[PDB]
Amino acid sequence: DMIWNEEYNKMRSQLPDMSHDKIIENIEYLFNIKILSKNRIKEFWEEFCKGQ
Amino acid sequence: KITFYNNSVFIETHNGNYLFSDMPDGNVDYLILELIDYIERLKYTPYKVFLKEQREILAKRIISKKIRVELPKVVLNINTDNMCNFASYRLMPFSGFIVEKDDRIEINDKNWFDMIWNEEYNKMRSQIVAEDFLPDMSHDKIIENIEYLFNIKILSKNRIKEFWEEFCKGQKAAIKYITQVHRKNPNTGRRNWNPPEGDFTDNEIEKLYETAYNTLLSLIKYDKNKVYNILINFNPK
Amino acid sequence: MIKFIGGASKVTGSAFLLETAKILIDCGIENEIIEKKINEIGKADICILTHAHLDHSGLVPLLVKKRKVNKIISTPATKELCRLLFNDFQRIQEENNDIPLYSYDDIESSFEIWDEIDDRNTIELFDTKITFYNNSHIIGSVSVFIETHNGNYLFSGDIGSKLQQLMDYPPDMPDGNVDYLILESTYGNKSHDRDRLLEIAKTTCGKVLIPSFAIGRLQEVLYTFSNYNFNFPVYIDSPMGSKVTNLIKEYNIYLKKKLRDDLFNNKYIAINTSNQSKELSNSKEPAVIISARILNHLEQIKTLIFVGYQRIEKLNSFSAHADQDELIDYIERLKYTPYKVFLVHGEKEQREILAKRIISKKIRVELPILIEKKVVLNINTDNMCNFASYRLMPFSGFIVEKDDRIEINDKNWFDMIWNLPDMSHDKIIENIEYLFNIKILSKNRIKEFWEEFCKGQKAAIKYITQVHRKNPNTGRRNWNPPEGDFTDNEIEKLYETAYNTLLSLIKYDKNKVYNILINFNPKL
Amino acid sequence: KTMKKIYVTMKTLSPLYTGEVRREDKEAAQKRVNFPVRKTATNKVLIPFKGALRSALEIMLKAKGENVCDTGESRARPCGRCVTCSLFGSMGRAGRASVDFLISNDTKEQIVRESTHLRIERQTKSASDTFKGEEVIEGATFTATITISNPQEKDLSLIQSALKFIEENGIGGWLNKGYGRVSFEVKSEDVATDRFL
Amino acid sequence: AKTMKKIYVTMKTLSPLYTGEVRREDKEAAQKRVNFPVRKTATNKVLIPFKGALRSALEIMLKAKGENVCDTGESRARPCGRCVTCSLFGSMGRAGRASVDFLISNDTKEQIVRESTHLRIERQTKSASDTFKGEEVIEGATFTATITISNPQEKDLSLIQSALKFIEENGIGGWLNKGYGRVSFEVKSEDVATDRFLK
Amino acid sequence: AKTMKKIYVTMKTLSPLYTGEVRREDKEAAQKRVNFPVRKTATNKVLIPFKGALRSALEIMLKAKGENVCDTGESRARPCGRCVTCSLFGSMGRAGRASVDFLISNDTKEQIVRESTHLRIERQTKSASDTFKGEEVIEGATFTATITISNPQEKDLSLIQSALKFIEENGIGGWLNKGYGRVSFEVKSEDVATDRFLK
Amino acid sequence: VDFLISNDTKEQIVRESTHLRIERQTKSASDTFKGEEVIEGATFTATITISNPQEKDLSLIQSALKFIEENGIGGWLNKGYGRVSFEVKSEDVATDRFL
RNA sequence: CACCUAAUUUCGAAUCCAGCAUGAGAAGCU
Ligand SMILES: [Zn+2]
Ligand SMILES: [Zn+2]
Ligand SMILES: [Zn+2]
Ligand SMILES: [Zn+2]
Ligand SMILES: [Zn+2]
Repeated sequence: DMIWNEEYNKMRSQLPDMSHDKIIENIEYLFNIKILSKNRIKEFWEEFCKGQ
Repeated sequence: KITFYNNSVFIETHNGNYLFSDMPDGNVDYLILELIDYIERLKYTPYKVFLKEQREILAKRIISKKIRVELPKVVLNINTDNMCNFASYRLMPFSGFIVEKDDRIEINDKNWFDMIWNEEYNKMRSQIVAEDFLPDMSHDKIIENIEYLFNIKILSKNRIKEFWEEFCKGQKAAIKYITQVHRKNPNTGRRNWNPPEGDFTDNEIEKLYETAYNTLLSLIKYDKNKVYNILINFNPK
Repeated sequence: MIKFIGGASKVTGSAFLLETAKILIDCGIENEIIEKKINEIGKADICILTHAHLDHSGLVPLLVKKRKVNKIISTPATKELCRLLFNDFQRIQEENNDIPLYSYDDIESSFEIWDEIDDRNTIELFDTKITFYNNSHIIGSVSVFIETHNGNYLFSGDIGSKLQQLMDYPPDMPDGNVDYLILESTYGNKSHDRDRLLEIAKTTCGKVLIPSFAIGRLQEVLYTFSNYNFNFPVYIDSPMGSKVTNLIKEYNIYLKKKLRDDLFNNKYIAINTSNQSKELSNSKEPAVIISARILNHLEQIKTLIFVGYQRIEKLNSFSAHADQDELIDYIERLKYTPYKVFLVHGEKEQREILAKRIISKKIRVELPILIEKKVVLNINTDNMCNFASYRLMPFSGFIVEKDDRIEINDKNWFDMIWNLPDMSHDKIIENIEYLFNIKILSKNRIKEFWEEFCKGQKAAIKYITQVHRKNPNTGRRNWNPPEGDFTDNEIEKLYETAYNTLLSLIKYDKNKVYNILINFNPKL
Repeated sequence: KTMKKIYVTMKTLSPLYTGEVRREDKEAAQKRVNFPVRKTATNKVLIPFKGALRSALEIMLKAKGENVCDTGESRARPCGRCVTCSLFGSMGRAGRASVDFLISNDTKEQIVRESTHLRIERQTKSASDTFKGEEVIEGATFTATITISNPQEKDLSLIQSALKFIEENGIGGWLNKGYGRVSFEVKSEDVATDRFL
Repeated sequence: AKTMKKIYVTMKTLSPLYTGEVRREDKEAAQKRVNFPVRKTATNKVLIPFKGALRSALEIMLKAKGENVCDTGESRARPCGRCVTCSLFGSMGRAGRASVDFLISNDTKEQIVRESTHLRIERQTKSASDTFKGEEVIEGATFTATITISNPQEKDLSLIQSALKFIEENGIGGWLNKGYGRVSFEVKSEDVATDRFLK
Repeated sequence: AKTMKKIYVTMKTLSPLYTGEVRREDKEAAQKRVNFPVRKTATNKVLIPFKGALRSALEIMLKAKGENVCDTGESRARPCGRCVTCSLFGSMGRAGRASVDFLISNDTKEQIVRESTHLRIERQTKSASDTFKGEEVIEGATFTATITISNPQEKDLSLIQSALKFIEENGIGGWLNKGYGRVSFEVKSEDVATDRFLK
Repeated sequence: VDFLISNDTKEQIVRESTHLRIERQTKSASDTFKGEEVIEGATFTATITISNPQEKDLSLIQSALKFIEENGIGGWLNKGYGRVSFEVKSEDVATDRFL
């Protein structure tokens, strides 16, 4: 990513921090009440693979 | 058809009319080289001439004469358009990837490599799992339960095969496999079991799934020799 | 690769297929011969229309009836001029009581697949690069530059003349390499009085009736009576003329630079219903009548200045057909001389004399080789690696696009090569944000403006000018009104702010506009 | 088994308007009309019919005191246990009552017209806005067939009650302006499922 | 809600009546004979736009009282959703609780519609400069409509009757300045439960 | 054996046809514009599954008739191999004699494929609570499929035609409850030889 | 008989899709599984080399090819898969072209 | 008999599932 951004722009010249246990517990809670679903966890994973 | 003239080869093919340099009378589609007069005396003005640096200056004259001039695995572009015009050259500021196949070489962007990196990541993650490499019933009861679920095709030879593979990977991998297989789906209401054959209702089917779960749970606590002698009788391979 | 179905023999016919992806050009009328021509065309992917004269535009809805065209493409001005022409052509076929070729449902279904695009804007569709340029026949006239993989075709469709007042006298040009050219010979033998119209109109005013074609000629005569001073009024009958005149006014940005308030002045007074045409027939006050419903005006009159093709007069100086010379000037205005010049569209004698004069120009002429656009790598590919059963190499260079060769060149090649209102980006962003909060620029406005900007720059200019145009009859912009305690002066100032901001945005490229408008319209 | 066929014949009492839904049929028609009526490609008028029946039955069964799910709220989930869940579908099952589209018996050149509506200022009584809309004429006949797969003794009664609520409220769009008041005629029959053999 | 309000309104015309035909094909057919065709159904019955007249009437009187009501008569004016006319006849998000029906004529157009003519007369020499043929409705023509209020409040029928009385004074339809549209209303109101067609 | 039955069906669409896109990458390319893409080929023509519709129609009717037919619709259900639809459409030990082709449109995409807008409305408010965009096939679009019955019997064409009329009655694919997919069929069948290609 | 080698690779012609198994009474998707398939219009190349040829070998091979057009190649042939169109280029060679 | 108008705004998402079952053999030359 760093090398690609660096040379791709050099050729163009003409967060919150909550605990891991609370993360797992809150995703479990929102998964049980269906705010977070398997489509959302997959789509968010796809956008996470595309970067931060 | 190859004629001659004053040194001129005039090879006619089915594709194009080459002239390697008196002048001919037909179409000279490609000409290979005061000469301007030799160009101007020649009927059906050539498509593209094939012309030490004085050449380039001559080519500029050939450029001014309104005549194209060239100065001496299939490759495909999967690129964008963007474009630019710098120093009389239509350009594109792009960095990418040269992919070499048996017949084609293609030029792909970083998005395709991110596609390939996501696939390779998802491939690597599903190789190493956990610690690769309980209830209890008697041995004979395990025999008659596996015979009964074999006859009604709940425990099939493929299920016994994946059970033996997950048992060779260790205790916890097999525990994960049976808890995945017996997992009742909360939004669907089915588990990953072969349904039994026979005129059954939901209660005895759920009970038979429960004894399948308990039989394959209690077989895990036994050693590998007893499990092998228990499952060869049903799955000989 | 190219088939001359319609335009090969006659003058009124045109059907040019280019089977690269099949691309059709200019399918038009001139019943079973038409059906045989359509069956010979077959299933075409893109149907391209140069200009809106049925001659080159008539047989497009019939193709939609037989389900042979996937996408229709053509300039906006000739898209609505084609509508207009289809609807009359239809009522001409219903009044004459002869079986039609297509219905009004075919007209409506022909316009769902029609994607207009303006000049000098290139699509990369079906592995062709299609570009449009102007050739001055009418307002929506385009010559099609098709950049294929096996050649570069230029279909010039009815090039205009130097005796034109609404269109640019030099027709536009492809700026690259042209391989095959498709020309016309409608006036390929006849060579060469705009002040004579003024002189006879002066010495005549009994009112003078002067007929013409409803498309093209009537607006040129309207201009020639408009630019100079004429005290006696000029009048429009034949309600195709008034409707094409209004289309000329709305599509003003598709004309000369000198013509970009009104265009034809307020000198003309059109006649709407037939009863005013009857009263004008019975009238004796001197005037100029430019019709195209001529008999009501004519039976009283019977100068009758007769402009067209056919004190009865004939002025052969208002013809948009291209003379021999300017065809030769069009050919000599190409960067490279074309390999083959196909001379469709004319009678036999004009085709023979233009064939003789381009043979005398030492260019090959057909009277209805291999070009390989190759991609050169020019990169050391010996340093290659295997990751996912792919022999990839991380690459850093430049896609150089010269003619016949899209060579990929490295960074050392670049080392050897090295030896309209305008507001800023923060002002544009804060203006679009403020007019988005007060709901002047909405999401539908931004989406329609992005469609009109993908059409082209002048299409977006026309769209924003119509949205900002105050009506002298109602005082309504067609903008969206603000929200709050805003007085009328401030509302007019924010309307002008929206007009200037969107024009500035039209000045920008096609990418930074996209990078601006997803912050307000995620879809477009 | 048996299947229930309810052939409904709809006569249009006031003007009717269901807007077009296809993007390529609206954006090609905005140069001619502002509200095109919903159409087929065979030039016949389409009206969505299952949603009107479902909305009707959920309103009356909710106000009667029976438990019904509300699929009107955004991203709602059907309960799977109520009467409208059994009739018109739920999440995990499907609708027993498959409800066809309301196909017009005539083309558009017979029963579709192009009207001009206004918007008038209150202080000065002047036509402030003008728009054009395609409406379906009065007395246009539409036909549809409701096919119920596993019929009960109370599906036809609920369908007829939903139809009467539709004649009282209206079908399609612009309902508060008076558009879409209709009249329904029902022909009910009980076919066998093996009747095509 | 469990209840809805039905207002059966009945219009009897004391003045002549005119509302122009909206449909372009029917206007083009009628323009050979009549320059000002009345609005007609396909069943030869007279259509009158009711909603928009009640909304405008309540807008003028609730603005003149001083309540915080919006004006939907201006160009592309959006109803705010926070007044009683927004709750009654609709807003952008929330629809109208009062579904207001068209005024259906009880009689055919062959019995209640007459073609008439009017003149534009020059004022100095007192002759008919222009003669043009319009089309109007006779006196005493009966127009029945049904207003259905879905979530009825206490002051709904009072606002509807106030707008109806304003429509009686100020006219309904077109040509209200020269004397067309002065009418009289009869109101029959009832409360019915929504589940009146169940079982 | 010596002969095989050829059943060419030509099906025209009467109410709009949806059949959902199956390909995950084609879906993920199309969900940026259309929430419900239609099933499509790589040559831009519409694919419809046909074998399952005919099979399900025959199991439903032959179960309602009382004939011995297994169901292959329940979860992981296996065919017995002794039914009448088990012979036509296959079982675990034997393949189906009737190879049923996909329903492929005679026209292409961007000519019969039209992208449209669908709604979900609040019942108490009457507002568009949700909105999605789905890709349909227009009415009058013509699809062509072939059924090759390898070992023909006397009742195969009657069973295939009966299943076709059930597909006319129920719909072929997609949102069949809402009224989508109502089609009609034209059947042309012939008993061709198996050795016709052996010239 | 050679194998049918494709011209393109798996990212161009192979696409993973969703197949179903629907209950006949409740009309709900009881099962679901993902399967790869090769797209339509994807081209494949093969070479059939007949040593000691006869006069009727090519007619037999071409008749078998038109039968494969009629039935299908590969799997899932009853559901509509595998219908193909074949182009044939034949030629006589001698075995000593390499010599 | 005329004449003005024929526009504009919001939404365009969400969810379930992705499993089983069968067969792993035999011949000739050698
Ligand atoms: Zn022209
Ligand atoms: Zn022409
Ligand atoms: Zn429910
Ligand atoms: Zn309000
Ligand atoms: Zn069976």
